Amino acid sequence: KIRPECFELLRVLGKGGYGKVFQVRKVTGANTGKIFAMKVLKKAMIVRNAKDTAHTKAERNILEEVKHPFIVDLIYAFQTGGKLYLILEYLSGGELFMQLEREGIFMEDTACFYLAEISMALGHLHQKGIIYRDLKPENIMLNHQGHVKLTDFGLCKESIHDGTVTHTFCGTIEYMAPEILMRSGHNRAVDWWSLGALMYDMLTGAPPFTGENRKKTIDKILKCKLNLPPYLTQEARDLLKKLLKRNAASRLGAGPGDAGEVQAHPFFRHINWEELLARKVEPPFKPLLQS
Ligand SMILES: CCc1cncnc1N1CCN(Cc2nc3cc(C(F)(F)F)ccc3[nH]2)CC1
Ligand SMILES: [Zn+2]
Repeated sequence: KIRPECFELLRVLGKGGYGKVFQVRKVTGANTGKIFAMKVLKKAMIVRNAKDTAHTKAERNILEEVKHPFIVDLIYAFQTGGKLYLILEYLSGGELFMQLEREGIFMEDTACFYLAEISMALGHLHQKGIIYRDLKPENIMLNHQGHVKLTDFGLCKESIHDGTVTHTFCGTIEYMAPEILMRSGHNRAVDWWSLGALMYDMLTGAPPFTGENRKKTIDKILKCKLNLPPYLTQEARDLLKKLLKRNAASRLGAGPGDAGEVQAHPFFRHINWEELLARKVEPPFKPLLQS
């Protein structure tokens, strides 16, 4: 019988229109002393909106059935009259965004590591019928060792929203596929575009299609006129060209091979997928050692 009173609030990890994420300590039971992350959703707001309700149930179901080392673990879920609670593993490594902002640009073997781990998470979600959509660096966390964790499966985390039918334009749209922005229907190919955009950001310091305003940023994304940096290896350039294509069906990973098709690319040739999945490959950055 898990109740709100079983946890002590330590601090706020995030705050949005739909609720808050806390670092908490369990103070009862066999996990006494153990640290978790706790998402607390405001029920009253969600219940009114039918698609907000659906999407909230969806996140629960998703994390309940997913189990993979590169995806965040859900431990408990419970409810009161006013609140919905998700108890997830606490990830002390911070957002991948922080590493990139620290470093400016990643070396290629640094990028390769993260992108490889992410590709295995995506392959797992794709086998389960799940589409991540947005691989902006703030949507990816690191655990205590420095390994990747995908975390963004729930409601829009933003404090103000764009429109009142979708939550597509509320955050940055710089890592999203053209077909998502056009709302013309899409599938898992959307994730491989986004991996390409993340990769481009890692290796050049900014996402591939940016404008001074949103309307121009959107136009740039739909146009999809890619600028490949000359200083990147031929392997990195070949992979970026195959991910960032306007024709979704023709992206690497779009076909039946999915992740295995991307994982076979020469850019990832030094990866042992057995060791990586087992988390035996040393990460490029150790959050524990970070001053
Ligand atoms: C929950 C997994 C996690 C594990 N360990 C440490 N940090 C974590 N999170 C990862 C997610 N992150 C971004 C974030 N998501 C949010 C969702 C909401 C919502 F309530 F949905 F409105 C509000 C603020 C939010 N901020 C905060 C820290
Ligand atoms: Zn929103």
